[PDB]
Amino acid sequence: RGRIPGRQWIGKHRRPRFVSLRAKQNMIRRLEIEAENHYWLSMPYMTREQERGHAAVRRREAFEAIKAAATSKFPPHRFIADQLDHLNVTKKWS
Amino acid sequence: RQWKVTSEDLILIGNELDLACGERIRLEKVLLVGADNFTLLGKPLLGKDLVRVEATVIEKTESWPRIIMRFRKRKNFKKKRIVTTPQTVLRINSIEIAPCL
Amino acid sequence: LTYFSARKGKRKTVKAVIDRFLRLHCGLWVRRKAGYKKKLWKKTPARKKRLREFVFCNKTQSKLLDKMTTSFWKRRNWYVDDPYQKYHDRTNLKV
Amino acid sequence: KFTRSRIPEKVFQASPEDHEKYGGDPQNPHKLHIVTRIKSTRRRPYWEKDIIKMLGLEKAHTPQVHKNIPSVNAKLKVVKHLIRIKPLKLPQGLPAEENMSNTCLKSTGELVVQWHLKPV
Amino acid sequence: KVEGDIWALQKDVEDFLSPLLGKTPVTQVNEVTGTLRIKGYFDQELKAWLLEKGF
Amino acid sequence: YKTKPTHGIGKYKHLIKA
Amino acid sequence: LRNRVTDRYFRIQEVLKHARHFRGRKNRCYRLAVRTVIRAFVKCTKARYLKKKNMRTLWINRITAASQEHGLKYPALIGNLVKCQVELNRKVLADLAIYEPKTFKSLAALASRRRHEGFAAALGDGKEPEGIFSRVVQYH
Amino acid sequence: ARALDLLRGLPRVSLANLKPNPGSKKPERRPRGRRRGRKCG
Amino acid sequence: QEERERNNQNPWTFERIATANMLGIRKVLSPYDLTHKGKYWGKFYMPKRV
RNA sequence: ACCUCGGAGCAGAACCCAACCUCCGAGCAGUACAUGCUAAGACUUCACCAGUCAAAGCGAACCUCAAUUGAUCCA
RNA sequence: CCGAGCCUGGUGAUAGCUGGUUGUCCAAGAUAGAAUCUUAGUUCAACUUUAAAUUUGCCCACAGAACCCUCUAAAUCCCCUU
RNA sequence: ACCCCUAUACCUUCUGCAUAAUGAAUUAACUAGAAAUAACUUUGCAAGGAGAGCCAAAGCUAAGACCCCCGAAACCAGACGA
Ligand SMILES: [Mg+2]
Ligand SMILES: [Mg+2]
Ligand SMILES: [Mg+2]
Ligand SMILES: [Mg+2]
Ligand SMILES: [Mg+2]
Ligand SMILES: [Mg+2]
Ligand SMILES: [Mg+2]
Ligand SMILES: [Mg+2]
Ligand SMILES: [Mg+2]
Ligand SMILES: [Mg+2]
Ligand SMILES: [Mg+2]
Ligand SMILES: [Mg+2]
Ligand SMILES: [Mg+2]
Ligand SMILES: [Mg+2]
Ligand SMILES: [Mg+2]
Ligand SMILES: [Mg+2]
Repeated sequence: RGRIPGRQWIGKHRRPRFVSLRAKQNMIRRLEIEAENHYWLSMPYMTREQERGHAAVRRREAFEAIKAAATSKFPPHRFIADQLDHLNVTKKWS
Repeated sequence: RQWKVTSEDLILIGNELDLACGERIRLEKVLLVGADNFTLLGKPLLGKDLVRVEATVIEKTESWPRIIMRFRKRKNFKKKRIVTTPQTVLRINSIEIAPCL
Repeated sequence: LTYFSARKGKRKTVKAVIDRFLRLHCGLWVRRKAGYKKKLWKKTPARKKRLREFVFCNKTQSKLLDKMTTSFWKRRNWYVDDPYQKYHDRTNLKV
Repeated sequence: KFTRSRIPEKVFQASPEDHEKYGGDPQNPHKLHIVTRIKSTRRRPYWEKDIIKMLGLEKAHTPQVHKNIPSVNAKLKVVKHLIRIKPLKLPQGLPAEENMSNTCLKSTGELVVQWHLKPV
Repeated sequence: KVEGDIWALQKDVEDFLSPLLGKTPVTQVNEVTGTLRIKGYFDQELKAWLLEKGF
Repeated sequence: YKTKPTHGIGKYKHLIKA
Repeated sequence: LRNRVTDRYFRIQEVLKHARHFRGRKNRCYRLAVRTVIRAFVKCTKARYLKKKNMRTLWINRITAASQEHGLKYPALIGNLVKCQVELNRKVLADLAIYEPKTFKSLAALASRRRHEGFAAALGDGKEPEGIFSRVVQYH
Repeated sequence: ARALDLLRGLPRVSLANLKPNPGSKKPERRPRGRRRGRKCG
Repeated sequence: QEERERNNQNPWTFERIATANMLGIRKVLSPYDLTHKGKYWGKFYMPKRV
């Protein structure tokens, strides 16, 4: 008898939903966290002119390491030991 | 895990312990010890001098095979694993209490 | 394109490609502009000058033409007075 | 159309009432943030996902220490609704070389320099 | 066509080409087929170097 | 540009009513 | 017929040995047995989450029963046991409720004492003793 | 050379001991199985 | 309306949340909501909405 | 009813953006005959094909317009 | 079983259309468009995969991107630090 | 054993199928990825390689690795039929 037109939660006529106490309290506590975040993002420490180049050396070194890893690429070494010890497959009593 | 142990019984723990079979071990981290007519609680652990629980390693084994099957319909999606986790059996030998209360 | 011929079992070549394009030994294909000799009375001198040019082809077009031609057309030729002799090799190209 | 949102700078200007509500001192502000992801980047835009990846908050509820400088502050302002920001406070000094091994973040933000496991 | 131990040759080649490159050269050693592969073009330098060593 | 302080500097048809 | 399959029986048995306890034609016919065994193994893999959840629900029900026997409520008991720094989980709490009723009565009495101390604290802001089974132990 | 000294041990080379160089024999891909079947690329 | 606006007792305002993008609410809101302040919904106006 | 090309809106402030969506147009015209020749560097209608701008130089005096259009083969 | 008999052969006719396409395990992986007797397809872009070489990629700040009527919005481009 | 709790067969096709969309009674057996150009890897030799021919401003030679199955209504030739 209580019939909603097709696909309850989409369309022109939808099944109504209402907000409980849970949802309001959850929203309020997340808003409180956000407000405290706003507070703590309000007092910087280096005013954007004092941070001009304080990490440039370290970032350059990091990218140099990245490039060294990217360019140190080559086929691995090949040894006589593996080719010769494949002969151990037929090692009988000795 | 928390185990309700007494003397003489067995406990199965689901990993290796790097101990030989027959090795005796002191089980620290005792948070409750109760006898008839009284009980002692820790906050959250009881003192080292108060309680002393001993356990011997009795069996090092693996579990029975556990099947891990993944399936999704109409997607040709089917995977299967078999796992056997390590296991150790501990026999609790004694639970002593000292007058240092 | 007759990957296998009914007579020799060999790959064949499309002769339209040979009639329209020139292949340098480096791997580059040279073509002529479309419409470079059609209705020059409605075209400006700059447009006609850029239409008279011999231009290079895409990477995609080059691979397509390499597939459409046989390896005979990719060999190193040593003609007597080739006007494209100096273009058969690449210089100062890095990776 | 849904776009990125630019926040007016009047939002990030604390009042004395805010300085009373929270323990921050507008003079000598804190050097380092502790940032913790407390909200998934699913159903969020790709730029927020990328910013979380750059900040290194891919794992939720895992604290990460960052500078209190304007560039990283703008980075955090982009995704401020997915994270928690607290000051990093040092009751003792900075960790030394011989005390670097025995330390603990010790939530409430107090990076303690000595970490025993005995009651006081 | 290396013959004998090839690790000494690798050491010598690295010591020779490190000043020229500013870094140690990237190298692969093949003992079973006694060859030495080096990343980059150093054919003339290595030819002159081996001629000076007298090979 | 329209977001810049110097927006509308090339405005002249408000001067010439003709 | 170069190299046709010889040991198909052993693969059929590999699938069929997990269907012996089924009912119907799916305990003997491979075409249906394979589908039903696939579903059974998927159920076996997915049942671990439900086993954990259901065992925790059983512990909660048993603890609620015991606490109501002592006149307490489950949230009050759990919260005040946490506040007394006694960290016993639902499993051992139900274990004690079944097998150590004296210990469980002592635990419920301690939780009720802590709850009353919390009420007195909310009334008087400490002033003086802030309770005795309060006063958490500090660690460093 | 050390290689023939190594071979002085190393039970004799026969037709039961041979093996190609790794990388020379790329493995064939067949359209059987879940990954390489059901549409076969 | 002004008196209701100033003596409103809860600390959470549609204007504040929408303008600060609190909780990322702009993914649900509209660009017009920054000026409509939650008081307007389509062609409907709520005079009690504050 | 339409099929190609251009201008405006939709598509408000880099670019792009549909509709058997809303409106305008085009399939030319006019003037020199260096509307000669070459040649850096660029743009580009989301591919290609097509299309667009242009320094320097050699010569010689001391270009409007928005679209105004048609590949190959072949003749 | 005749809008044009039946049989054999060409013939394994052809099918942008439907159906089907068989061991285990792991990994990366969801696309702006243009043209086309073309929109049930394909080619080039785009995205995606592998292997190589090298150095910058993303996020971004000041300054900066005609007008004209009447507003001119959420934003965008460019972009060092980080 | 059941009773308790959890759980909307599979394949294909699709934006999306428990779908009341396809297919499947069931068992046994049979039944569906064929190769080039150019690349990649691994050897040999090396300004040369290749057992004539061919390629070559490090190349050449050799190997490995790689592109399915069933189905029309049709058309034509020659026989056979009142
Ligand atoms: Mg319905
Ligand atoms: Mg199948
Ligand atoms: Mg373009
Ligand atoms: Mg000029
Ligand atoms: Mg067919
Ligand atoms: Mg179908
Ligand atoms: Mg994956
Ligand atoms: Mg079609
Ligand atoms: Mg449908
Ligand atoms: Mg469904
Ligand atoms: Mg069905
Ligand atoms: Mg159908
Ligand atoms: Mg049927
Ligand atoms: Mg036909
Ligand atoms: Mg006919
Ligand atoms: Mg008759």
